[PDB]
Amino acid sequence: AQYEDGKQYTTLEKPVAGAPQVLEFFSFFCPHCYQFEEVLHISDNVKKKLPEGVKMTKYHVNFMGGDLGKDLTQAWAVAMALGVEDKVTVPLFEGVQKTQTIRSASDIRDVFINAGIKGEEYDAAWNSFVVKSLVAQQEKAAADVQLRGVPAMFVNGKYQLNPQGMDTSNMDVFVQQYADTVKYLSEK
Repeated sequence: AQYEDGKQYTTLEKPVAGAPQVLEFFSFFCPHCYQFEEVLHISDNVKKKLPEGVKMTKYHVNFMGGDLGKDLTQAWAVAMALGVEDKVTVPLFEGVQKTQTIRSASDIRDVFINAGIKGEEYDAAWNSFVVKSLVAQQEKAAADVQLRGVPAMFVNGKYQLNPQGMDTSNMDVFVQQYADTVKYLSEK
């Protein structure tokens, strides 16, 4: 058929109970993640095609970048808690990978301050238990899908996107097929 298990996607041996309907994992340290978000716009193209009443969730991972990597997962928790993901995603990627001006937790915070988040607001979030549980949620999600690498995307906690099984030459055919596959999976 058009969409095939083992081709555009794979199926989790061990489906995840109560998972987000569309769950993306990434790292601000991840060069393929930079491409996925800043050049290919995968998240955006997937969301443009999602059915009504399907929300897209995006989590950061710890395993790249040591202390800074964990700082970024905690800052991504701050971003989710404050609801400012669409204001910090681009400058966090560029600061880590383009200008490489993000070297410490303080450098991360600067990105938020510059994006209009009050310092008192960032710091209270940063030190909050709400944010600690959001970090724990992201870590738990990774454990639940038995995550091995980023970027990755899972649908209804049952299916894993398999971009290696898609066409890779028109960047845009690739992106279209990726987004089309997510929509297909969401209705499966």
